[PDB]
Amino acid sequence: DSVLLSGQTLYAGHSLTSGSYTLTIQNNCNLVKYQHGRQIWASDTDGQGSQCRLTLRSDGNLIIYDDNNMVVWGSDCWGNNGTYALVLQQDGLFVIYGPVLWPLGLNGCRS
Amino acid sequence: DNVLLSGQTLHADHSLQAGAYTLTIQNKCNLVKYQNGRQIWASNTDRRGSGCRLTLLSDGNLVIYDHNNNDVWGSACWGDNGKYALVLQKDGRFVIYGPVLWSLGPNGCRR
Ligand SMILES: *[C@@H]1O[C@H](CO)[C@@H](O)[C@H](O)[C@H]1NC(C)=O
Repeated sequence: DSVLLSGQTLYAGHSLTSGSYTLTIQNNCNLVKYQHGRQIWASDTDGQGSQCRLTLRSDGNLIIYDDNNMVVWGSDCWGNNGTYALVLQQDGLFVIYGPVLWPLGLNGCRS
Repeated sequence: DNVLLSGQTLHADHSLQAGAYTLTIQNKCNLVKYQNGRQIWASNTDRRGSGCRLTLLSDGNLVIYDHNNNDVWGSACWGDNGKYALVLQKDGRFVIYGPVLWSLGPNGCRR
């Protein structure tokens, strides 16, 4: 998977993946984007807790919780409440896409 | 294989696949969602054109295109012009996610 949607959660060892890119929330709590083995970016939250998980809020906010359910890191970017999608793309960027726009219910459109 | 960012395309008979759902833009123009192979939904635009393709517009709109770029079908829902992501989910819903909310780097947080 290359998508994490609001309410879902990646636990330690878990990662999104896309082609050569891999975004992993590590055992040591560091959220790290790789390209084939090589590291490219991280929240630098290594050893900042263990048993950390990466979950995506209902308001689109990307957050890292730790052992004691404390926000270790976040993106601190949130919008209206609904569902979001964090997608690790084929260009290697990880984007978090705004609230749901069209299948609102059956066939509903937030205007 | 289950995402389609805005500006991207699903060519004729190409499909998105998630878990057990396959959403295919058929060559003769009908977008069909299967579950394990049995059809369960469809845009009902079979025959409305040929060499058809599905594309996500930069304003979140989803439209099926003819090989002569006629707009056969469309989600008919558009929000701010930006970048969106359509993701077919493991539950069968294929959703369009509002404009981009967050991303690493300098501005990367429409708030
Ligand atoms: C954002 O809020 C409500 C309650 O605050 C919650 O039930 C819902 O899951 C949320 N988003 C949507 C539209 O599902």
